[PDB]
Amino acid sequence: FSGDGRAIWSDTFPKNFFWGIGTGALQVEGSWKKDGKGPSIWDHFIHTHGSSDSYIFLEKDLSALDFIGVSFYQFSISWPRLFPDGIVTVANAKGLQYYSTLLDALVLRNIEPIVTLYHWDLPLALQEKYGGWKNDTIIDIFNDYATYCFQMFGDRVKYWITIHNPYLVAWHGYGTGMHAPGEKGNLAAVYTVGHNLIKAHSKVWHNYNTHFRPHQKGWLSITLGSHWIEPQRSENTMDIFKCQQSMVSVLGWFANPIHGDGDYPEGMRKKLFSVLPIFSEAEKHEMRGTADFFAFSFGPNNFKPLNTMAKMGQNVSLNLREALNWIKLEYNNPRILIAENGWFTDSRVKTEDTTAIYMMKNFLSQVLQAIRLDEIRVFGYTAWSLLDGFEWQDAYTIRRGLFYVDFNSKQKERKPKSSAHYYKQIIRENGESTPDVQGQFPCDFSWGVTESVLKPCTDFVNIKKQLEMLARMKVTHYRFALDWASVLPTGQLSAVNRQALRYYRCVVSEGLKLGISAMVTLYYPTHAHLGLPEPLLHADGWLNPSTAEAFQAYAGLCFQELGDLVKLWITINEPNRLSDINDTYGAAHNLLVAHALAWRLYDRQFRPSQRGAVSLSLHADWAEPANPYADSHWRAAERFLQFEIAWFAEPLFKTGDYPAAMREYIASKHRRGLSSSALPRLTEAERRLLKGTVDFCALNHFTTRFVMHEQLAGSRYDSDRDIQFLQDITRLSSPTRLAVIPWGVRKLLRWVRRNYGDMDIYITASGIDDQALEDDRLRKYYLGKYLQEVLKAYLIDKVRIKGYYAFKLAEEKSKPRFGFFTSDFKAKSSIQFYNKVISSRGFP
Amino acid sequence: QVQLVESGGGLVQAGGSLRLSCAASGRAIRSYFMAWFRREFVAAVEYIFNTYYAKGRFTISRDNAKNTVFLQMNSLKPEDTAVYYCAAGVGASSVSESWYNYWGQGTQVTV
Amino acid sequence: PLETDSMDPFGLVTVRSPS
Repeated sequence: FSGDGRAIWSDTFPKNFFWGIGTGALQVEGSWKKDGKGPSIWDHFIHTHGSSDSYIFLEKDLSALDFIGVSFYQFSISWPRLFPDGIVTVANAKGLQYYSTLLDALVLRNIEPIVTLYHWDLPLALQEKYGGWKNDTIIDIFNDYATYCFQMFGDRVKYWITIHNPYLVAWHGYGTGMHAPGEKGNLAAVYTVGHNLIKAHSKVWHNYNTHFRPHQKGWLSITLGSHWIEPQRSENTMDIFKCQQSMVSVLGWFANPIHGDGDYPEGMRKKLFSVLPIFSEAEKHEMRGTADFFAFSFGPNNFKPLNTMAKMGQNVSLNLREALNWIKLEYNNPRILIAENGWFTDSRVKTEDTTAIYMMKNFLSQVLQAIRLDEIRVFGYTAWSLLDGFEWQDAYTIRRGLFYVDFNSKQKERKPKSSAHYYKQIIRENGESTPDVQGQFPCDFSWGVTESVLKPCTDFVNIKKQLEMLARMKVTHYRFALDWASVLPTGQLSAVNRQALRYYRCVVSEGLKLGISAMVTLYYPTHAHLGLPEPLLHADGWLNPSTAEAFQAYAGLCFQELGDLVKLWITINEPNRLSDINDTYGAAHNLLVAHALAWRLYDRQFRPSQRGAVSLSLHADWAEPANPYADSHWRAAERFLQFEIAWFAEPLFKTGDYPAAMREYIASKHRRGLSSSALPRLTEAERRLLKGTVDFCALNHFTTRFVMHEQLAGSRYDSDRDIQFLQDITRLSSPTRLAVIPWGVRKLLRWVRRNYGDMDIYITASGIDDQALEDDRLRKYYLGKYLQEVLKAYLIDKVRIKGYYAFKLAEEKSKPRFGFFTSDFKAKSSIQFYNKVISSRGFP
Repeated sequence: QVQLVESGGGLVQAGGSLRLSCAASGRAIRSYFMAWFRREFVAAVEYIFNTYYAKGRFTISRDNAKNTVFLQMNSLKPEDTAVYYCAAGVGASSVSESWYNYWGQGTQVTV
Repeated sequence: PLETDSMDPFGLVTVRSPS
C-alpha cells in the first residue's frame, strides 16, 4: 500500500529465470521514410531542432541474439510504419512484413517476444490534427491501434507492454522541452498527457483481458521508469520524508493509478489540488489492477540530464536493490520485470566498454541480492541495449547497446562489445578462486607482527607499552624501523647519538627476553616524515649520489652496534613507493646503490661475525586486467608488475640491470615524444655491484589492483607505464578502498618463484584497515582468507614461503586504523584470531 | 631478456597448409605483442584477441599457456614462398618493422 | 556524489600506500 515503502530507509539466480535484451524502434530500426512510412513526432523533432538500419538488417540482428543466447527480445512496433496516420485502416504492405518475419524467426529460435506498442514514436498526424495526448480522443485511437496488434500479432506474442516509461513522455515532452514534441514549461499539458497515458493503458488492458487473453493466454503490463534517492542525513526524518515524496512524484504518479488503488497518490493530489485532473470514482474501479506484472525501467533516461528528476535537496543513488524493495512494499509485493537496465558509454568507447562490465556487475549483484536475500519476486532481466543507436536528444554522442555498430560503415556490422561476452557468460552460467586448503604450516614458519618508525632498559616509557603489546601475540618475530635522522642528525659519522643507539639496543634486548627475534629496518620513508637527515635533504636529498654513500656509513654504524642480537636486516622498507614522493629513476638509482653498499658492507665485514641475513622489502601488490576481454589490459597487467616489482628485483636478484621490459617500453613512449624521460643505462661495473645483493625475498603485499590500458599524457613516472586503475564496488573493499582480494598473494608468490628462481620468500607487511576498534570483523576475514592463500601456495605450488608479518601492531589518533591495537593500546579482537592461526600453524 | 625459437618448415605444393609456431622463452613475455613477418608484415596478435592481418587465409593465434604463437597458413599461394620470422614489440600499440625489439631465426617456406 | 552526467557515475577509474 501507499506510504509503506518509506520504511526502506530505516549466488545463482532462480531456475527458469528470463534472461533477455531489448531495444526500441526509433533508435535501432532506421529508414524513417522507406516503404511508405509515416513521419513520427521525433522525425519532425530531429529534422527541425542514417542509423543502425535494423529495418533491413534483421538477419544480422538475429545472429547477435544467438551470440548472447537470450530467452526473450524486447522490441517496439513503430506506429507510423504500420498506419501512417494512426487511424486503423490497412497496415503498410512492407511494414507488416518486417514485424511478421521478425516475430516468426524469434519463435523459430525459441525466443519468446516481448512487444511494446508505444515507444515515443507517435504519428505526426495525431499530434498536428488532434494534438497528441493533450486531446483525449487519442485514448480510443491507441486502443484501436492496440486491437490490430492483438489480432495479427497476438498469436505469436504472449507478453505485451503498452507505454514504455510514460513519465518521460509527459515530463520531458511537455515540461522540459527535451523530448518530442518539445514544449518547455506547460504545467497544464504535462499532467493532462500523464492523465491520458494512464487512461490509454487501462483501455488497452481491459481490451486484451476480455477480448484476446482467453484464446491467446498471455500477459500485459506497462514499463514504468524511476530513479533512486538517498537522504542527506540518515538520522534526519524530514530528509527521509523528502525522499518518499520524490519517488512518489516520479514513480507513484503512474503506479498508484495502475498498481495501487486506481487514483493518484495522496501527496500528489494535495500538492497539485487544482492542476492534477480528477479520476471519477467510476474510473478508479476500471483502472486499479490493470497490470498482470510490473515492468520496471532503471536506466540513464531517469538520471540524465539533471532536470529529469526533483531531488528535493537529497542525494541521488543508483542502488537497484533498495529500488525494488520500495516497489515490493508500496505495491503489495508484485512480480517485477526489469524491462530496461544498464548505463551508457561515450562515443569514443568503440568496443572496449570496460565500465559496462562493472556497471552490469553491480546491477545483477543487486538483483540477485533482491531475489535471494530480500525476497523480491523478480522473474526477468532486460539488458539495454542490444546494439548502439540513436539515443534521443543525445543523438549518437553516447552508446548504450551491447553491440558496437559503426554508423559511418555501409555494412553496419554488429561487432560484440566487451559487455556482450560478459553478459553471455552470465546467461550461460545463469549467475576465479579456490576453496580451503586444510593443512598445517611448517614448524619453522616465522609468525611476525610489524611496527613503523619508532622515534625515541625498562626505564624507557614507550618501550614498556610496546612490550606489553607483544605479549598477547604468539608471534615469533617483530618488524620495526629506525629513525635515520635521529642517530645521525648531521648526516655524518662525526655526530653519533649514542643515546638513540642505546634506546634501540634496549628494544631488541628486551625482545630477546620475550623471545621475539627482531628484524630491523634502517630506512623507512613515508609522506609524514621523509627520514633523510636535514643536511642531506638540504643537499638535494636522494637526488645526490652522496646520500647513498651516507647510507653505507649509517648502515655499518647500526651493523656493528646492533648485529650482536639482530640476525635479520631490511635496508629500505618499500623503496618502490618513492615515486609518489626521470627525476624519480635517478632517485631510485641511488636507492638501489645504497642497498648494495649497505649489503656489501655486511656480506664482507659483518656477515662472519654476526651470522645473519640482509635484504629489502618491496611493494608487492598483485595486478590483474580490468577487462579480461580486452587484450590491452592483459599486456599492461605485467607491465605494472615490471614497473613495480622488477624495477627493484632484476638488478638486486638476477641480472643487475633494470628490467628490459620496463627499459624498452619507456623508450617507445619517448620515440614519438610522449615522454621526455629515459631510464638510465647501467655499465658493467654498476650491474656487477647490484647483482645478487639479497639473502631472501621480502614483499609488502596488501591488496590487488585492476590495471587497464590508456595512453596517459605527461612525462612523469605514472605516464611512463600507460596504466589506469579501476575500483570494483562489487568486491569487498575497505574503508580506504583496499579491495579485499585473497587470491592475489598466491598469484604473486607464484609470479616471484617463476621469475626469480627458488629462493626464500618473506611476507613482511600484510594488513587491512577497519573502522571497528573492538571487533574488526573485516581484518579477521582479511587475515583468515589471506592466510588461507599462502598455505595453498606452500602445500600445492611448493613456494618457499617462510614468514608472515601483519602490517601494523598499533595505529595513531588521526592515522588510518591499520593496527591490531587501539590508539590507547587496547587489544582488538584481531589479536586472538591471529593467535588461533599461529597456535594451529594454519588450518588443519 | 627474451628469445624466440621460430620453428617450423615449409616445402609443399600450391594450395597446401602449414602450421608455423614460434617458441617464446625469455622474461616477461606476456607484456609483449608478437607478430610474423615475411621484409613484409604478415600478421600480429596483441596477447590473445587483437589480430591484425594484411587476410582470410592466415590465422594468427597465441596459446599463452604454452608460450607459443602460431600462424596457420591455409590455401598457400606460390607468391607466399619466402622466409617467415616472428617478432615481439613493446606492449602498447604499428608494424613498420621498427616497433619490434626482439626477432627470431626464421623458418623456410616454399610453394 | 554520484555524477550521473558521465559514463562512470561511481568514480571507478582511478592513490597511496598503506605504509
